[PDB]
Amino acid sequence: MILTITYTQPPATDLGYLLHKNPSRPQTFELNHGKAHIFYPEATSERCTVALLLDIDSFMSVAISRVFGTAMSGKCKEKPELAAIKLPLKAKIMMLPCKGGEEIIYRLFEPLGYKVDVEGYRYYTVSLEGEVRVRDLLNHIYVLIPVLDIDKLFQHGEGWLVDHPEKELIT
Amino acid sequence: MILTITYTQPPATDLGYLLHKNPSRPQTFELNHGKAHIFYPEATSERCTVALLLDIDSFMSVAISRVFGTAMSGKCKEKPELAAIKLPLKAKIMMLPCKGGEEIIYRLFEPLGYKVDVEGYRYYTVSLEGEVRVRDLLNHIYVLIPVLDIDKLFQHGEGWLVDHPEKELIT
Repeated sequence: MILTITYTQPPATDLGYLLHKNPSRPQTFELNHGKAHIFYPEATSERCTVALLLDIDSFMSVAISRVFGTAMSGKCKEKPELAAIKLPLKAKIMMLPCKGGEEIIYRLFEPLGYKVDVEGYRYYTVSLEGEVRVRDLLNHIYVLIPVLDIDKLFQHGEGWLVDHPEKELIT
Repeated sequence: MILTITYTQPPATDLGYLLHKNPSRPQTFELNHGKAHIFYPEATSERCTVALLLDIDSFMSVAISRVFGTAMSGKCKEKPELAAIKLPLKAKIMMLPCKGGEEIIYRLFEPLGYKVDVEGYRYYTVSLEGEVRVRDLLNHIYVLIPVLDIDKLFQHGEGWLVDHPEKELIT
Protein backbone atom coordinates (compact mmCIF):
# COMPACT_ATOMS: atom_id res chain seq x y z
CA MET A 1 0.00 0.00 0.00
CA ILE A 2 1.06 3.63 -0.32
CA LEU A 3 1.01 6.70 1.92
CA THR A 4 1.42 10.25 0.68
CA ILE A 5 1.55 13.49 2.63
CA THR A 6 1.12 16.92 1.01
CA TYR A 7 1.87 20.38 2.46
CA THR A 8 1.64 23.70 0.63
CA GLN A 9 2.55 26.50 3.10
CA PRO A 10 5.39 28.34 1.40
CA PRO A 11 8.29 27.21 2.05
CA ALA A 12 6.41 23.93 1.45
CA THR A 13 9.81 22.19 1.52
CA ASP A 14 9.61 22.61 5.30
CA LEU A 15 7.78 19.27 5.26
CA GLY A 16 11.23 17.87 4.60
CA TYR A 17 12.54 19.09 7.99
CA LEU A 18 9.34 18.08 9.78
CA LEU A 19 9.56 14.50 8.44
CA HIS A 20 13.34 14.50 8.84
CA LYS A 21 13.82 13.09 5.35
CA ASN A 22 15.64 15.05 2.64
CA PRO A 23 13.44 15.55 -0.47
CA SER A 24 16.50 15.30 -2.74
CA ARG A 25 17.37 11.81 -1.58
CA PRO A 26 15.00 8.87 -2.29
CA GLN A 27 15.69 5.99 0.03
CA THR A 28 14.84 2.34 0.54
CA PHE A 29 14.42 0.50 3.82
CA GLU A 30 14.62 -3.26 4.16
CA LEU A 31 12.01 -4.61 6.51
CA ASN A 32 10.76 -7.80 7.94
CA HIS A 33 9.57 -9.48 4.70
CA GLY A 34 9.43 -6.49 2.34
CA LYS A 35 10.74 -3.06 1.31
CA ALA A 36 9.67 0.50 2.03
CA HIS A 37 10.54 3.19 -0.53
CA ILE A 38 10.32 6.86 0.38
CA PHE A 39 10.67 9.81 -1.93
CA TYR A 40 9.18 13.19 -2.63
CA PRO A 41 7.38 13.42 -5.96
CA GLU A 42 7.22 17.17 -5.32
CA ALA A 43 9.51 19.48 -3.31
CA THR A 44 9.07 23.13 -4.23
CA SER A 45 8.26 26.26 -2.26
CA GLU A 46 4.66 25.99 -3.43
CA ARG A 47 4.05 22.24 -2.90
CA CYS A 48 5.69 19.35 -1.08
CA THR A 49 4.58 15.74 -1.19
CA VAL A 50 6.21 12.74 0.40
CA ALA A 51 5.39 9.17 -0.66
CA LEU A 52 6.02 5.95 1.16
CA LEU A 53 5.48 2.91 -0.94
CA LEU A 54 5.29 -0.55 0.63
CA ASP A 55 6.49 -3.61 -1.21
CA ILE A 56 5.63 -6.79 0.71
CA ASP A 57 7.25 -10.25 0.18
CA SER A 58 0.32 -3.46 10.40
CA PHE A 59 3.25 -3.48 7.93
CA MET A 60 2.54 0.19 7.11
CA SER A 61 2.53 1.09 10.79
CA VAL A 62 5.91 -0.58 11.09
CA ALA A 63 7.10 1.28 8.02
CA ILE A 64 5.73 4.56 9.36
CA SER A 65 7.45 4.25 12.73
CA ARG A 66 10.71 3.05 11.09
CA VAL A 67 10.76 5.91 8.53
CA PHE A 68 9.02 8.80 10.29
CA GLY A 69 10.23 8.01 13.81
CA THR A 70 11.50 11.40 14.92
CA ALA A 71 8.51 13.26 13.38
CA MET A 72 6.27 11.05 15.42
CA SER A 73 8.00 12.20 18.62
CA GLY A 74 6.86 15.71 17.81
CA LYS A 75 10.31 17.19 17.41
CA CYS A 76 11.76 19.30 14.65
CA LYS A 77 15.08 20.94 15.47
CA GLU A 78 15.07 23.32 12.50
CA LYS A 79 11.43 24.42 12.65
CA PRO A 80 10.33 23.96 16.33
CA GLU A 81 7.23 26.13 15.75
CA LEU A 82 5.85 24.09 12.80
CA ALA A 83 6.20 20.87 14.73
CA ALA A 84 4.31 22.52 17.60
CA ILE A 85 1.35 23.89 15.64
CA LYS A 86 -1.60 22.58 13.58
CA LEU A 87 -0.66 22.66 9.89
CA PRO A 88 -2.94 22.44 6.86
CA LEU A 89 -2.18 18.89 5.69
CA LYS A 90 -3.40 16.38 3.15
CA ALA A 91 -2.65 12.67 3.35
CA LYS A 92 -3.56 9.73 1.16
CA ILE A 93 -3.62 6.01 1.91
CA MET A 94 -3.86 3.94 -1.29
CA MET A 95 -4.79 0.24 -1.46
CA LEU A 96 -6.03 -0.16 2.08
CA PRO A 97 -7.98 -3.37 2.50
CA CYS A 98 -10.90 -2.96 4.89
CA LYS A 99 -13.43 -5.67 5.70
CA GLY A 100 -15.79 -3.33 7.55
CA GLY A 101 -16.39 -1.26 4.44
CA GLU A 102 -16.15 2.49 4.08
CA GLU A 103 -18.49 3.23 6.99
CA ILE A 104 -15.88 2.19 9.54
CA ILE A 105 -13.30 4.42 7.81
CA TYR A 106 -15.47 7.55 8.08
CA ARG A 107 -16.18 6.42 11.65
CA LEU A 108 -12.49 6.35 12.64
CA PHE A 109 -11.21 9.51 10.89
CA GLU A 110 -14.09 12.07 10.75
CA PRO A 111 -14.21 12.41 14.57
CA LEU A 112 -10.61 13.59 14.38
CA GLY A 113 -11.59 16.64 12.34
CA TYR A 114 -10.57 15.26 8.96
CA LYS A 115 -12.51 15.90 5.80
CA VAL A 116 -12.57 12.29 4.65
CA ASP A 117 -12.97 10.77 1.23
CA VAL A 118 -13.17 7.06 0.50
CA GLU A 119 -12.84 5.40 -2.88
CA GLY A 120 -13.28 1.65 -3.38
CA TYR A 121 -12.14 -0.82 -6.06
CA ARG A 122 -11.61 -4.99 -2.09
CA TYR A 123 -9.14 -2.18 -1.47
CA TYR A 124 -9.63 1.48 -0.55
CA THR A 125 -8.13 4.82 -1.14
CA VAL A 126 -8.69 7.17 1.77
CA SER A 127 -8.03 10.90 1.51
CA LEU A 128 -7.69 13.05 4.61
CA GLU A 129 -7.36 16.80 4.91
CA GLY A 130 -7.31 18.74 8.13
CA GLU A 131 -5.47 21.13 10.37
CA VAL A 132 -3.51 18.84 12.66
CA ARG A 133 0.09 18.53 13.77
CA VAL A 134 2.50 16.35 11.77
CA ARG A 135 2.92 14.04 14.76
CA ASP A 136 -0.83 13.63 15.08
CA LEU A 137 -1.42 12.90 11.38
CA LEU A 138 1.22 10.18 11.64
CA ASN A 139 -0.13 8.85 14.96
CA HIS A 140 -3.65 8.54 13.69
CA ILE A 141 -2.58 6.62 10.61
CA TYR A 142 -0.22 4.46 12.64
CA VAL A 143 -3.03 3.50 15.09
CA LEU A 144 -6.10 3.36 12.86
CA ILE A 145 -4.65 1.53 9.84
CA PRO A 146 -4.37 -1.81 11.77
CA VAL A 147 -7.85 -1.36 13.22
CA LEU A 148 -9.22 -1.09 9.65
CA ASP A 149 -7.76 -4.50 8.85
CA ILE A 150 -1.02 -1.71 24.38
CA ASP A 151 2.23 0.34 24.61
CA LYS A 152 1.71 1.44 20.99
CA LEU A 153 -1.81 2.56 21.66
CA PHE A 154 -0.59 4.15 24.85
CA GLN A 155 2.24 6.10 23.25
CA HIS A 156 0.34 6.96 20.01
CA GLY A 157 -3.30 7.17 21.27
CA GLU A 158 -2.23 10.25 23.19
CA GLY A 159 -4.54 13.24 23.36
CA TRP A 160 -7.07 12.13 20.81
CA LEU A 161 -8.16 8.61 21.77
CA VAL A 162 -10.07 9.43 25.01
CA ASP A 163 -12.58 11.62 23.14
CA HIS A 164 -13.07 9.14 20.30
CA PRO A 165 -16.58 7.77 19.78
CA GLU A 166 -14.95 4.51 18.64
CA LYS A 167 -12.17 4.46 21.27
CA GLU A 168 -13.33 1.05 22.55
CA LEU A 169 -13.34 -0.54 19.10
CA ILE A 170 -9.86 0.89 18.69
CA THR A 171 -8.64 -0.37 22.09
CA MET B 1 15.66 5.51 -10.13
CA ILE B 2 12.32 7.31 -10.38
CA LEU B 3 10.36 9.06 -13.12
CA THR B 4 7.47 11.42 -12.49
CA ILE B 5 5.23 13.21 -14.96
CA THR B 6 2.99 16.15 -14.00
CA TYR B 7 0.13 17.74 -15.98
CA THR B 8 -2.19 20.50 -14.77
CA GLN B 9 -4.62 21.34 -17.63
CA PRO B 10 -8.03 20.93 -16.12
CA PRO B 11 -9.29 17.96 -16.30
CA ALA B 12 -5.67 17.14 -15.27
CA THR B 13 -6.81 13.54 -14.79
CA ASP B 14 -6.69 13.30 -18.59
CA LEU B 15 -3.04 12.32 -18.09
CA GLY B 16 -4.53 9.03 -16.95
CA TYR B 17 -6.06 8.34 -20.40
CA LEU B 18 -2.96 9.60 -22.21
CA LEU B 19 -0.70 7.23 -20.25
CA HIS B 20 -3.32 4.49 -20.37
CA LYS B 21 -2.92 3.79 -16.66
CA ASN B 22 -5.78 4.32 -14.21
CA PRO B 23 -4.82 6.77 -11.40
CA SER B 24 -6.96 4.82 -8.91
CA ARG B 25 -5.02 1.62 -9.37
CA PRO B 26 -1.33 1.40 -8.33
CA GLN B 27 0.39 -1.47 -10.06
CA THR B 28 3.59 -3.46 -9.99
CA PHE B 29 5.44 -5.00 -12.92
CA GLU B 30 7.98 -7.78 -12.56
CA LEU B 31 10.94 -7.27 -14.83
CA ASN B 32 14.19 -8.84 -15.77
CA HIS B 33 15.97 -8.57 -12.38
CA GLY B 34 13.78 -6.02 -10.59
CA LYS B 35 10.36 -4.40 -10.09
CA ALA B 36 8.65 -1.32 -11.50
CA HIS B 37 5.94 0.35 -9.40
CA ILE B 38 3.57 2.86 -10.95
CA PHE B 39 1.07 5.05 -9.17
CA TYR B 40 -0.31 8.53 -9.19
CA PRO B 41 0.54 10.55 -6.09
CA GLU B 42 -1.95 13.13 -7.38
CA ALA B 43 -5.03 12.73 -9.60
CA THR B 44 -7.38 15.70 -9.36
CA SER B 45 -8.87 18.08 -11.90
CA GLU B 46 -6.23 20.65 -10.97
CA ARG B 47 -3.12 18.41 -10.88
CA CYS B 48 -2.10 14.95 -12.05
CA THR B 49 1.23 13.28 -11.39
CA VAL B 50 2.32 9.80 -12.29
CA ALA B 51 5.34 8.13 -10.69
CA LEU B 52 7.30 5.15 -11.87
CA LEU B 53 9.67 3.81 -9.31
CA LEU B 54 12.38 1.29 -10.26
CA ASP B 55 13.55 -1.33 -7.83
CA ILE B 56 16.55 -3.25 -9.22
CA ASP B 57 17.81 -6.67 -7.97
CA SER B 58 18.64 1.10 -19.71
CA PHE B 59 16.42 -0.55 -17.07
CA MET B 60 14.27 2.61 -16.96
CA SER B 61 13.90 2.59 -20.72
CA VAL B 62 12.73 -1.00 -20.49
CA ALA B 63 10.34 -0.03 -17.71
CA ILE B 64 9.09 2.96 -19.70
CA SER B 65 8.34 0.94 -22.82
CA ARG B 66 6.78 -1.90 -20.77
CA VAL B 67 4.54 0.47 -18.76
CA PHE B 68 3.86 3.37 -21.11
CA GLY B 69 3.82 1.36 -24.34
CA THR B 70 0.61 2.60 -25.94
CA ALA B 71 1.29 6.26 -24.97
CA MET B 72 4.58 5.97 -26.75
CA SER B 73 2.77 4.97 -29.95
CA GLY B 74 1.05 8.33 -29.86
CA LYS B 75 -2.45 6.97 -29.47
CA CYS B 76 -5.17 7.88 -27.03
CA LYS B 77 -8.60 6.51 -27.87
CA GLU B 78 -10.50 8.67 -25.38
CA LYS B 79 -8.71 11.97 -26.00
CA PRO B 80 -7.34 11.79 -29.60
CA GLU B 81 -6.73 15.57 -29.64
CA LEU B 82 -4.54 15.66 -26.48
CA ALA B 83 -2.37 12.87 -27.79
CA ALA B 84 -1.99 14.83 -31.04
CA ILE B 85 -1.01 18.20 -29.57
CA LYS B 86 1.84 19.76 -27.53
CA LEU B 87 0.84 19.79 -23.86
CA PRO B 88 2.38 21.78 -21.01
CA LEU B 89 4.26 19.01 -19.18
CA LYS B 90 6.72 18.61 -16.35
CA ALA B 91 8.82 15.49 -15.84
CA LYS B 92 11.37 14.50 -13.23
CA ILE B 93 14.10 11.87 -13.31
CA MET B 94 15.50 11.17 -9.84
CA MET B 95 18.75 9.32 -9.10
CA LEU B 96 20.18 9.30 -12.58
CA PRO B 97 23.84 8.40 -12.58
CA CYS B 98 25.78 10.33 -15.20
CA LYS B 99 29.54 10.12 -15.72
CA GLY B 100 29.69 13.07 -18.12
CA GLY B 101 28.41 15.47 -15.48
CA GLU B 102 25.56 17.92 -15.73
CA GLU B 103 26.91 19.57 -18.90
CA ILE B 104 25.99 16.57 -21.04
CA ILE B 105 22.47 16.58 -19.54
CA TYR B 106 21.81 20.22 -20.52
CA ARG B 107 23.36 19.32 -23.88
CA LEU B 108 20.89 16.48 -24.56
CA PHE B 109 17.64 18.05 -23.30
CA GLU B 110 17.84 21.87 -23.83
CA PRO B 111 17.97 21.52 -27.65
CA LEU B 112 14.58 19.81 -27.39
CA GLY B 113 12.97 22.95 -26.00
CA TYR B 114 12.98 21.88 -22.37
CA LYS B 115 13.66 24.24 -19.53
CA VAL B 116 16.17 22.01 -17.76
CA ASP B 117 17.27 21.85 -14.17
CA VAL B 118 19.98 19.58 -12.82
CA GLU B 119 20.67 18.79 -9.19
CA GLY B 120 23.60 16.63 -8.07
CA TYR B 121 24.34 14.59 -4.93
CA ARG B 122 27.21 10.66 -8.05
CA TYR B 123 23.52 10.74 -8.97
CA TYR B 124 21.35 13.44 -10.55
CA THR B 125 17.89 14.77 -10.44
CA VAL B 126 16.84 16.27 -13.75
CA SER B 127 13.73 18.40 -14.10
CA LEU B 128 12.20 19.09 -17.51
CA GLU B 129 9.34 21.38 -18.43
CA GLY B 130 8.17 22.11 -21.92
CA GLU B 131 5.35 22.06 -24.41
CA VAL B 132 5.75 18.70 -26.11
CA ARG B 133 3.51 15.75 -26.89
CA VAL B 134 3.21 12.89 -24.37
CA ARG B 135 4.77 10.50 -26.87
CA ASP B 136 7.72 12.81 -27.38
CA LEU B 137 8.38 13.37 -23.66
CA LEU B 138 8.47 9.60 -23.25
CA ASN B 139 10.60 9.06 -26.37
CA HIS B 140 13.20 11.55 -25.34
CA ILE B 141 13.59 10.02 -21.90
CA TYR B 142 13.59 6.51 -23.33
CA VAL B 143 16.43 7.42 -25.78
CA LEU B 144 18.52 9.88 -23.78
CA ILE B 145 18.58 8.13 -20.40
CA PRO B 146 20.88 5.31 -21.68
CA VAL B 147 23.12 7.82 -23.44
CA LEU B 148 23.63 9.60 -20.08
CA ASP B 149 24.96 6.37 -18.60
CA ILE B 150 19.40 0.82 -33.84
CA ASP B 151 15.67 -0.15 -34.17
CA LYS B 152 14.99 1.62 -30.86
CA LEU B 153 16.72 4.75 -31.97
CA PHE B 154 14.97 4.43 -35.30
CA GLN B 155 11.49 4.04 -33.86
CA HIS B 156 11.97 6.55 -30.97
CA GLY B 157 14.49 9.04 -32.51
CA GLU B 158 11.70 10.06 -34.85
CA GLY B 159 11.23 13.71 -35.72
CA TRP B 160 13.60 15.19 -33.21
CA LEU B 161 16.92 13.37 -33.60
CA VAL B 162 17.93 14.72 -37.06
CA ASP B 163 18.01 18.32 -35.80
CA HIS B 164 19.90 17.46 -32.61
CA PRO B 165 23.30 19.10 -32.12
CA GLU B 166 24.37 15.91 -30.32
CA LYS B 167 22.64 13.45 -32.68
CA GLU B 168 25.96 11.70 -33.42
CA LEU B 169 26.84 11.23 -29.75
CA ILE B 170 23.34 9.82 -29.36
CA THR B 171 23.63 7.50 -32.38
